Amino acid sequence: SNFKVRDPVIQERLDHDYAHHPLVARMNTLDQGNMSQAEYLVQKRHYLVFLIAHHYYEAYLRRMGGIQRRDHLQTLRD
Amino acid sequence: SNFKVRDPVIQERLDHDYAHHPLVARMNTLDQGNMSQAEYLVQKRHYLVFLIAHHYYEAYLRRMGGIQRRDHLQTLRD
Amino acid sequence: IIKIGDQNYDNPQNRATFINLRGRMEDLVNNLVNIYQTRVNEDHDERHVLDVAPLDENDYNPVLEKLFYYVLMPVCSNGHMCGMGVDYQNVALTLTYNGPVFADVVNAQDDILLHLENGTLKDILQAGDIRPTVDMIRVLCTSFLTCPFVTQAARVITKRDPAQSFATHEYGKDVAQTVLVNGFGAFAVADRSREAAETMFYPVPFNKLYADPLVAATLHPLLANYVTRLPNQRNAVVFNVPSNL
Amino acid sequence: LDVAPLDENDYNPVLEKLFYYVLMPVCSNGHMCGMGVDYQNVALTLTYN
Amino acid sequence: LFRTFHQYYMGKNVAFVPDVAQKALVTTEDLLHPTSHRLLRLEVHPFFD
Amino acid sequence: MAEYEEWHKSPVAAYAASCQATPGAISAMVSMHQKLSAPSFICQAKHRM
Amino acid sequence: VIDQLTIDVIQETAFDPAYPLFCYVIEAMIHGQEEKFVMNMPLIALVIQTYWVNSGKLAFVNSYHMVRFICTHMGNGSIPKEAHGHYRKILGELIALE
Amino acid sequence: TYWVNSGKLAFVNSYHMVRFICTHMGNGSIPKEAHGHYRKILGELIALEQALLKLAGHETVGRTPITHLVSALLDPHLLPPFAYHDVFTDLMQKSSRQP
Repeated sequence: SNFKVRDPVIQERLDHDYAHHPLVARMNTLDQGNMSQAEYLVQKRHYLVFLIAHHYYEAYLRRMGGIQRRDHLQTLRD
Repeated sequence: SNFKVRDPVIQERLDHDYAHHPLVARMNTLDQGNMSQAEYLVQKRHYLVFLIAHHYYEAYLRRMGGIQRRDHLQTLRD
Repeated sequence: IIKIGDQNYDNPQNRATFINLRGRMEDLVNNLVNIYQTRVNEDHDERHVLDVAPLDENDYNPVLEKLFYYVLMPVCSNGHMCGMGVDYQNVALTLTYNGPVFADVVNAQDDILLHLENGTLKDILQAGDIRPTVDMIRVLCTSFLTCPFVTQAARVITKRDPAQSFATHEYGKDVAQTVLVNGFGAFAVADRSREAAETMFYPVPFNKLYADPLVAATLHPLLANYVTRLPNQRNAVVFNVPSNL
Repeated sequence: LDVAPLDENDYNPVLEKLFYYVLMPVCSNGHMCGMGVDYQNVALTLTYN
Repeated sequence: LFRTFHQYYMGKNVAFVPDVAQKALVTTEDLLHPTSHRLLRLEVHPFFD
Repeated sequence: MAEYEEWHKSPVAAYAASCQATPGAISAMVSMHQKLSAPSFICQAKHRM
Repeated sequence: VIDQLTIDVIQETAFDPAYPLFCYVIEAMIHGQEEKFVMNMPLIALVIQTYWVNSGKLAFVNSYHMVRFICTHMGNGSIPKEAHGHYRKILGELIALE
Repeated sequence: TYWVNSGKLAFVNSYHMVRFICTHMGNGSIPKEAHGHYRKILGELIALEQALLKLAGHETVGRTPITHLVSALLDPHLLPPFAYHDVFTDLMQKSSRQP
């Protein structure tokens, strides 16, 4: 541990607890390669970090698109 | 009383008033030995102090175990 | 002479061969999986390329940036300032891998400690005792896309002003400076959450206004053992800088 | 001698010395005592009721 | 940098003091007192060091 | 206690009873714990104590 | 532009034995950017508002790329008014010094 | 209950109660008016030793620095008169003077 930051204390195996999730199927799409089984679950966990961050920012641009003219003024007619 | 702290004023005989308690059966498990009858009720009272403190701390670790993932997220489905 | 490690950096035509740019988050929605490819595959002990944002010649000026660091902060803090390095891909392993952030059943306009488990984020959010909402941490997840690598030290060797170009040896015409890229300066971390800072940050003393012993003795338990073995280095003046810095 | 072990993170010999020998007897004008406790009497008051 | 941080402070046992860092703690008179040569010999020039 | 054998003799407690509450009196107790020795005096003769 | 009471606020943040570690987590994620600071302005306006009330000190005093972006880009009543005056008197001083 | 009813604050007596109220419990679970008085204690008592290290020299004599000699506030042979964590094994291993 002389060349690394100490690992955090977080409960393991988020996949078996919830999903029911489409991006967990994307987690299986990452190939193992020459990595061992224990090292694969580390890098599969890191790849989940990238998928969640890409997901919420794509939802964020839809949120900050702003209110539009035509659909709002039509609902004001009623 | 020159070598001891003065005794507190507390009502006697907690066993006959409530129990109905499993640790009071544990109080009888302590053997009398060479102690007299009046001195046994003193040391039987001291042993009840140790049983209650051990009981509530064991319940305390179950309390500070923290909320878990799998059981909580399953109840959020409904 | 910008010394990024071993290879020098002479001319601005070599800019793409030593300095990687990362612009706006909005403009990089195409190249965004390409960024994560270099977070695992490439060796970050011999990368020799630093990461910065592209500069804006109309936004900032250096003098307003320079007076904040050399003047106002060492005086108002009596010189209690240490340089800090960040392991960024170990930071976002806390925030995203949460359980309330991941699952989409939990309400977005909800408090965090109603749903969070025993981990680091229960205790990092015990330090400030802040109650953000779920979306607030969810946007902090989104910073991991354009997030930089391990904080690198680039040393800047310039020639002196032509008033002062007289020295004995040949290197005495040049005076140097270290610029800690993609790190930040920081005060003493609270002792109640030293274990969390040990699992997120590491100190780099790199400048005489920012190499302070009694701040760095919080950030890593080896340097806390370095002070108690010999008490000669409890002062900011005397304190030993690594000669590799 | 029943004493909890020393962690070198939490231990500050200089600070406790400044508190006990300097700042306390001034602010108390030298009105302080050493306090003894019978610990097994403390639980019998707090718990047994 | 955490590798360069850790190679230098690992087994260090004796700490050095430079020439210039042991002049910035001295008062205005002890540098002129004749018990000190090396603190006084290396102040040859005003502009230089 | 044997009051002839400690670093805190009788007249420290005699000063501690008649202290003032002024923050200057905090500075008196800190400057009191100079050790009256020979290589202590070098540290005060430099700074003109 | 700096009065003595503002230094009495800045210096106590330096000698804070219970400084929030969470604003290092933000400043690592922000790392001084224009667009990235806009995305988290409903968060750091709460952290300051939960640190100016729990104690008299104010946070995010580490780097120039967090002090400057608070003053010039809010101009609002998100931060308490008593706290936001200290931030203007810092950048009132630096522009005066140049 | 004690800072609101009377104008005085408790737990002044031992150090370990004073220290832990500053580091832990940054909340408003105890009021902000009384919280400053605790922080002025440790905020100054850390500043007391900084002046002590300015008289104490940069230089040493042997293995023992001069800092261990000049003031009894720095001298580790003086012990704080209440021992909750074991100091006795620290002074035996470190010192060259026999305990």
